[PDB]
Amino acid sequence: NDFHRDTWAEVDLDAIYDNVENLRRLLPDDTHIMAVVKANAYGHGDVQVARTALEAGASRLAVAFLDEALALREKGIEAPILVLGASRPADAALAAQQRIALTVFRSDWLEEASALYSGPFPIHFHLKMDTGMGRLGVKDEEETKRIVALIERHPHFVLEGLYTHFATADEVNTDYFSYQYTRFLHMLEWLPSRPPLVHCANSAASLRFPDRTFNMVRFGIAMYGLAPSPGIKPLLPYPLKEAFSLHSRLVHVKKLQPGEKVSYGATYTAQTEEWIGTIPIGYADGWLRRLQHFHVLVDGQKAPIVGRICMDQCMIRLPGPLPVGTKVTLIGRQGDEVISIDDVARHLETINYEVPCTISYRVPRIFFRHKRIMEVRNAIGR
Amino acid sequence: NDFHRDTWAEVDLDAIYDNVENLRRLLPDDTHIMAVVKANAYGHGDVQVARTALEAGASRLAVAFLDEALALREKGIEAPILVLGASRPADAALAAQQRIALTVFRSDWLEEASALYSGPFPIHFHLKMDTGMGRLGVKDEEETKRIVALIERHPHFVLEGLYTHFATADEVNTDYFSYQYTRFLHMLEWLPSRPPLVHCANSAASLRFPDRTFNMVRFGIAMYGLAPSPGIKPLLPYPLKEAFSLHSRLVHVKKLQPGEKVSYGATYTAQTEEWIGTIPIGYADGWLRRLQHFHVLVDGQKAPIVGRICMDQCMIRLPGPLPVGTKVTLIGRQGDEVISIDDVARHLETINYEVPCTISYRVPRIFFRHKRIMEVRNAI
Ligand SMILES: Cc1ncc(COP(=O)(O)O)c(CNC2CONC2=O)c1O
Ligand SMILES: Cc1ncc(COP(=O)(O)O)c(CNC2CONC2=O)c1O
Repeated sequence: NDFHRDTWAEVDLDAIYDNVENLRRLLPDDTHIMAVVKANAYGHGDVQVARTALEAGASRLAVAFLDEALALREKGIEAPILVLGASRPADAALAAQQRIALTVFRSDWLEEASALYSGPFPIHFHLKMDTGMGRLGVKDEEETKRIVALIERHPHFVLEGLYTHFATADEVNTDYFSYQYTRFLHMLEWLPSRPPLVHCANSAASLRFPDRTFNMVRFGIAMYGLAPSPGIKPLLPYPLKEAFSLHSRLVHVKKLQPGEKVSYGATYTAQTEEWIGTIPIGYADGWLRRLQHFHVLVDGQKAPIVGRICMDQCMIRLPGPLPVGTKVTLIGRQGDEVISIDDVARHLETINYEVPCTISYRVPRIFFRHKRIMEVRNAIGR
Repeated sequence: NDFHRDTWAEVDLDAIYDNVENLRRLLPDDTHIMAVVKANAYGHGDVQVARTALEAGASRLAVAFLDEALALREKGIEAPILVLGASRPADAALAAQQRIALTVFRSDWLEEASALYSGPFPIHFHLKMDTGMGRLGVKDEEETKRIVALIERHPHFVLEGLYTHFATADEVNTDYFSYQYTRFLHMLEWLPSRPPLVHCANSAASLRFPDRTFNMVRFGIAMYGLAPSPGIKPLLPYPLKEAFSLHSRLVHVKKLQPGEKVSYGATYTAQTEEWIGTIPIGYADGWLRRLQHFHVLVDGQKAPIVGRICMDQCMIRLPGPLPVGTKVTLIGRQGDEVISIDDVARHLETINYEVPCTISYRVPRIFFRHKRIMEVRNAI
């Protein structure tokens, strides 16, 4: 595959192998790893991360909605997929044919699905319990038993799992974590029998309490080498290896004289004789406007973004006359200097999760494995 | 195509047609309209919008970089396409074979392209002049002459046009605008012969000063029905129709009791007996975390997003117990109420331009033309 703009993101798949393998070492050999690759593997490339994770020790995959699971099947993944979120009952059939397990949290959904499906393939369900997150999930004993019955009655419906999700697993103070864990324990007793897969843990829960995970963990953010929160970094068992880096190249260089304005709304004004560089990356690439007072790396050095950010390009003050074609690093290392997703996140006033996800389809992903390029994936490619 | 999650964007091509045909009316017969369709047509759909604009009166298209243009060509667009940004000298042969015009602003670029490309297709260049924007463009006299000379001298290189871009055309205060306009008029004299296409205007200068736009207007944001700035709204010649809306549906509804927490970090506490709904849209869909205190529309009413926004889901405080499947409009109209892109931008502390652009590949676009559903585009 190929690309024709000098702006690309690199994803280091060796880092992803290490982060997942270290977890397979840490967890009890009877506890499986469900790798979660929702949102195009948190902006990193769904099938590439999925293949790598399954190599390091993962056995299942998790996604947010049905289209994401089907897209993984089209690209040849044959591992089990759990759709963590909601789906349409009319689609139960397609999920069953493609061997995608579904999350269920309401009986009216199952009432509606028994009526539209009658084999031959089984649909594996994972009942979702709301123990304190307030998002999806059952919250009552009458409703938990109803779902279980409706599932028991249809011959093709199977309860493969049961889970919950924590709202504050990434907080140093485990008070709400404890209420939720204890609540899941009391909620599990409302089921006639324990299904084979009981899971609760995300990355913050499984890296902190490996012994409290039951038999399957749903490992997300830590797979990509990003800490669940800057509150648990010291509490982490093994070092995490960041996989994502973003880069560009200078396409225009010029010296300004004192008094000349730069970019929209002509915000910036040069005060001495300065060299301004232009890079082909802007807000439609996910390098949002709020980053206008941030900096990028050019030739091992920090250089500020100057003026407002444009849709496809932005300007930066250079140390002096640098050549056109000089690599600029937006996220990554250049020498002794480094800009991490947490740094971008801080400036954007968000969590690290939101950063790779916003780097758009427009920006190509180059995959590295065994310190060499494995494939290029340009979404608007030929 | 089709999609399997109840979150979708709707693009109204009729709005997009009217915004273009009205400028086609307001501009001279001589003057072309170049529809700017970069960034997947500002998040509205590249082919769908390109096609609609050409039907409405546009004769040319513009894109940001080479991959966006090759993508239009692969989808059947055979109308002219200018790449407004930069490209590699080594890709001038590809641009040529696919009939894509390129922006030029540096002499060393040409020198390099001249070594690498010998023919047989011609390559049409548009000389960019920097008159005050500081982004791309030639600034000095002898750099202009050197470009003209390197173009004149090569058998397959043609200078089809030249242009500039205004930094403050959306600004009420036209003082930097008139400095740029004057600088341009002056730089045009460093050229022996004035080329066939001279263009300077973005949407704002083309709707504000249609006569002082020469023979080609680049038309962007306003095509999508969005004003260039809040300051320019009551100075525009016709009403713009808004093309983009975003919808979702309730997938869970629950009554929460007081002292009960909602979402990450448990930062929302239920104070009364509240009905809470979950919708399948979140920050990976471009509905950013910062929209946490914002109002969406459910059943004709504003309803707040309560608790933190998740990757793929978020929660809202419902007026009462509504059925699962109820349509929630995040951008758009629900009876009596409207949320515009300008509203979303206000809360995210940005400009409208940024909004449809971040609504991600994950969100299908349903297109309407002639008041009927034309097409569904689902990226994954
Ligand atoms: C049910 C479920 N389990 C596991 C994960 C992944 O856990 P980590 O990526 O923290 O290791 C997610 C991601 N859900 C997200 C991610 O961000 N916001 C959300 O609601 C999820 O929804
Ligand atoms: C050269 C050029 N012409 C026309 C347009 C579109 O004009 P409007 O969208 O204002 O009607 C742009 C968008 N350039 C942008 C947009 O945002 N940041 C940029 O650098 C452009 O770069």
